[PDB]
Amino acid sequence: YIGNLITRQFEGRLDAYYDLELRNSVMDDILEMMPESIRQKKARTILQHLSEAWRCWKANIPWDVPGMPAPIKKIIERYIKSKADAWVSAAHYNRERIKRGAHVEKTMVKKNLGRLTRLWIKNEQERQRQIQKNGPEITPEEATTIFSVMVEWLESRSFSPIPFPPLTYKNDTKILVLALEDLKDVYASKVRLNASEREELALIEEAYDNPHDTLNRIKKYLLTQRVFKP
Amino acid sequence: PSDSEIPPLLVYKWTQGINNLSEIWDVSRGQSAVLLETTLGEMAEKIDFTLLNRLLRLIVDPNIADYITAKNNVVINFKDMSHVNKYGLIRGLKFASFIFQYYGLVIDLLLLGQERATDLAGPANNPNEFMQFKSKEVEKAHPIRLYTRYLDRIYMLFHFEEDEGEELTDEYLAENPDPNFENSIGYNNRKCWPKDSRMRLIRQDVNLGRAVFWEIQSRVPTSLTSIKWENAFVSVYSKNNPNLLFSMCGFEVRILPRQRMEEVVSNDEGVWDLVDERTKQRTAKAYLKVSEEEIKKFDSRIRGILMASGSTTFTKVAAKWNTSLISLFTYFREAIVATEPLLDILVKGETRIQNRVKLGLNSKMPTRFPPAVFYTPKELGGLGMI
Amino acid sequence: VIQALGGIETILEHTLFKGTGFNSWEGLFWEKASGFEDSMQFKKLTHA
Amino acid sequence: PSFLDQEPPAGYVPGIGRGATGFKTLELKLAQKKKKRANEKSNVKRQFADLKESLAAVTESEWMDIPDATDFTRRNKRNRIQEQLNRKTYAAPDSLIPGNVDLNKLTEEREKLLQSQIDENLRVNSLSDATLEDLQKMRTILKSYRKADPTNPQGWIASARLEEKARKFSVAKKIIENGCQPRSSDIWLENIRLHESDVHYCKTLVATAI
Amino acid sequence: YLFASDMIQKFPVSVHKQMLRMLCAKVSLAARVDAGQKNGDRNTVLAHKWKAELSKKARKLSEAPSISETKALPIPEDQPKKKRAGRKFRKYKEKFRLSHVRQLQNRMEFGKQEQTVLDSYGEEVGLGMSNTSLQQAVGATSGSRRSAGNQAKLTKVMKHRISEANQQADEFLISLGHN
Amino acid sequence: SVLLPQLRTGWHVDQAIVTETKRLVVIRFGRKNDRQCMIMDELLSSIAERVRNFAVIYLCDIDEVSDFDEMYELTDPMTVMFFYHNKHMMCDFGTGNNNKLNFIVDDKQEMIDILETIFRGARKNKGLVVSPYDYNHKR
Repeated sequence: YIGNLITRQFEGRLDAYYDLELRNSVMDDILEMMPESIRQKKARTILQHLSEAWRCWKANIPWDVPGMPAPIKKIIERYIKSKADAWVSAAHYNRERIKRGAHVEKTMVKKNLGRLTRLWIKNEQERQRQIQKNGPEITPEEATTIFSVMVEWLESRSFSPIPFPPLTYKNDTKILVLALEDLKDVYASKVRLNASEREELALIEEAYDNPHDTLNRIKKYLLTQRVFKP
Repeated sequence: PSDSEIPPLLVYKWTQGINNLSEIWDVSRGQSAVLLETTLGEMAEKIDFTLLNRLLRLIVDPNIADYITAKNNVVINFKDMSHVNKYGLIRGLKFASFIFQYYGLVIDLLLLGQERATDLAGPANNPNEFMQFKSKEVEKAHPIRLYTRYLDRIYMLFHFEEDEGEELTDEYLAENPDPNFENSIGYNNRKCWPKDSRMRLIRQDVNLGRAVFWEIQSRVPTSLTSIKWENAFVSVYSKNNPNLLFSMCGFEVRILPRQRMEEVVSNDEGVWDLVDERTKQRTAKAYLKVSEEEIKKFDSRIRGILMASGSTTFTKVAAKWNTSLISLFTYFREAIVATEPLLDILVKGETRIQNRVKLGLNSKMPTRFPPAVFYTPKELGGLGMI
Repeated sequence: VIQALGGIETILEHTLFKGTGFNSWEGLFWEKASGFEDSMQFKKLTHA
Repeated sequence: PSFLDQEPPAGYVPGIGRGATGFKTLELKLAQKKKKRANEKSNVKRQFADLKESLAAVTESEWMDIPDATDFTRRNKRNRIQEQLNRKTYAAPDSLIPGNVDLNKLTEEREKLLQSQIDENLRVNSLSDATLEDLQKMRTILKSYRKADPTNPQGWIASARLEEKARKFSVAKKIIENGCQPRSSDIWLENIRLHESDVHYCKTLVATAI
Repeated sequence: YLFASDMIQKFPVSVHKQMLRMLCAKVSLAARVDAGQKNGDRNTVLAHKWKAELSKKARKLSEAPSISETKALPIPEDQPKKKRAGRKFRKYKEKFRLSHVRQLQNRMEFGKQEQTVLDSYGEEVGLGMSNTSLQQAVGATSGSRRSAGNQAKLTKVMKHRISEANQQADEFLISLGHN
Repeated sequence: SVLLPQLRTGWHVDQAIVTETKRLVVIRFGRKNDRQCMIMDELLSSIAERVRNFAVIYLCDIDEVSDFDEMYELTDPMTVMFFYHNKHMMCDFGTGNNNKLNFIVDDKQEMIDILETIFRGARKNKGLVVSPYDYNHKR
């Protein structure tokens, strides 16, 4: 401490680093191999290609590009491999830390959610895509054993099937009310309304003001509409 | 999840339901009992529609079944990502619960079968109450005695005599030979309770447990759901084990008969005196505790309060702690005073929020902070916090 | 809680209430800051 | 960035030009002592190196034609929409004051409008109970109103039924009997209805009204 | 039979729906050439152009946008406030202001507990002064004065979709009415 | 990093401060090899296009230019500093040092709010500004 003070009198892994260090390594190498006359004008576009490749990996979009030199495409691929491995590994690494109660600070709490939801949605998509190939796993001999059980249960119970709600029905009003208010009560504690919530309040309100018209609309949706919005 | 029973009232009627049936407590000749807790695993996620449209056309006219079946495809979007839902169920739909419940009504019928399910429910003319029968003969006719399903989780109670039990366990041991006595490696004890109140590991009772879970494992196909020994808890009451252990909702209950109280016992706050409808005496004590799940949910919730607020008011922090703490005291009422670590976490978390206020006023922190600041009502200007 | 702290008075000795110059606290009311934060968010404002 | 291209310095010191404000043998022995010390005492580039060596054969024309940029995920459009949607918000209508809702008046108010359209085609449990001091304000006002008229039984009945909806039990039943002390039949019709609960006393009030 | 052709499934999935409608037409016209060609001599060279248009226009449908130049925050400098109050514009901002009754929720009476009513989730929703000092005792709440200007109303897109759905539901109920 | 220009002499710094009247001048003093210097370089590199109207961001190396080291007392791998009309600006961040900047800011919006608030308070000649965020858990 003393020596440092006197000289100054006479003079005066981890998720944060590793990613930026990958960008810097790859950009360093690519810029080194470029001819220096065209070098700087392309460089920003190359950075954009790295960003787009990462955004496409985060979307599961395959990122297939029109004509490109093969070695660069290989490089960006291997980069996506390493940065992906670190992104997922650190995403799962921080989550258990949040579970234990250790302090990861804050922005990590907020980002870890988005990362784990990208991962969760990927697991769901791979689940269903492998359910394309192999088809349903039930098989007829097992579906038989399952279906006889319900058939025998409902026949033994002497159960009459539920009919379709009639155009003229006693409790329609008393079913609309209980339905609509259960969509309504979400907004009763709010002083202010986001744009969508206000639209939904318009929907419930017209559903009260025009009950016959909404009964007809619901019933036709039941008999008819097979296609729905995402 | 019936309309008439609040889940703590459910746990109550479940314990009283276990006692009110005849002579499970006597071990005098060879008798024992077993509880299972098994989550059905992937259930709504493995729901398959080609089976649903049929099972629904059983219960409902086809136009509603077709609507319900096609309404689950849709397309699913999160920002960039999009996938059509072919396989699993979307439980964000208002009617999903119905399907889910109805779907469970299938699996309940593979375990119980027509014969025993008719004994549990009763005739359509005079169906039974939640826990009842008509004659004791119908109770004792089948090993399965009490059965419930709460959403995914299943509760199954068995009463065995050596005649019946020796058979079942000899079958499992026979078809899964274990010479090294490894049945007790993976068996899952309840970590909350001390030694004397846990499940003692003895070849007889463990072999019974794994035999039971091996039978019921076989009863359900693997296409519907996935039942695994890891998610399951098995309690055995016999000569060796005085304790009947289960966990319903967020509660953990142990049960002792007054008969076996000789093994070391210490009274708690959560003590439930249980009364047979005939002797009208107190034949059992059910001790209560809070689960390690919903204690850690409370940890993570007060953590969420002190984290997710970068900049908020002080009265919002006080009101979030008031809400979450009112919910925990309100649902868990008796079981809290019996939990040491939950009282400890309460004491830590409250002073911790007070520290978040203090660090919000000034960076130096005080020596002592008068409590009338925190604890006066909101109308007098304090935080109103409890 | 009010009586544990000594009553309203022992609480008001911990505040600026006597500075407000009011003789009695009966006819007084607070303007909530919750709603006060709402009326400011109907203007067009930057995140800062 | 014009000044970034130019690059003349002159002989000026930087601090003074802007008017800036501020808000050897022993060294050789220490160097030899550090030399006494140091004498006794990456992977990424190894991974991507064999590829950057394989960039060598890319001709200049292929470097010159690289498609400049592309937005695959449509991030811009979605960002503009998600921003357009979140801009403003709103204020919730006054009908959302939660205490008002009761189901009966809404149903009989509704099914009649339904049936009318078809023919044309052819207290809450949630509120906190009243606070003793508010109810005390009620007691003072109503006390002033009963002291206003000893006669005019309308007041007595009013202070009876309002405190009844508020509290009732002993208070109302005592007040009514107090101000019932004769001609007007209404204090009796009310006192009978509320205070009775048993036959004999019913008859006792009836006979007095008679 | 077309959706299984070569000119459709050789392209990414997102383009399929637009290629059918784009290819089907070019098929029809081709047939309408084949009816007019004399049997003795049958000739192409329309289908060459018509593959060119389809393949190229498909590459274009798959090409995705160019990148956009980052848009800037305008400037933090405050601007002098401008005022107008009409019959029209007060009617506009009626959406955007706290009404009278809504303002009375924001008043906490000094010294005594609020009226709070349980929300659907069970969390007490305070309305502080919104009910007259006498109305807490009786519990009659109030009607008071309801502002009809801040009532929720539909967006332009939703309002025609509702009405359309209802009008077609009407011809549906008629088709079931006579049958 | 490539997005932001670098200042290779003290006179590029000084003139960069002098020639710009209407928007803040934001300089990061630090070296390319440091860990904390590249992070604020990325953060500031994303923000530069949004803010180009009311502020501009530049880069300065300590080894390239050692002249300002003693005058502003530069320690720690990086210091961000804010200049308006040749006047060193100042804001109390809770870090106890109202001068310059030290720690790595987390979110873009929090740093844009710092720039916006320093700017707005700078137009009024106000020397000290108060950030909406006291981060002093960092320093």
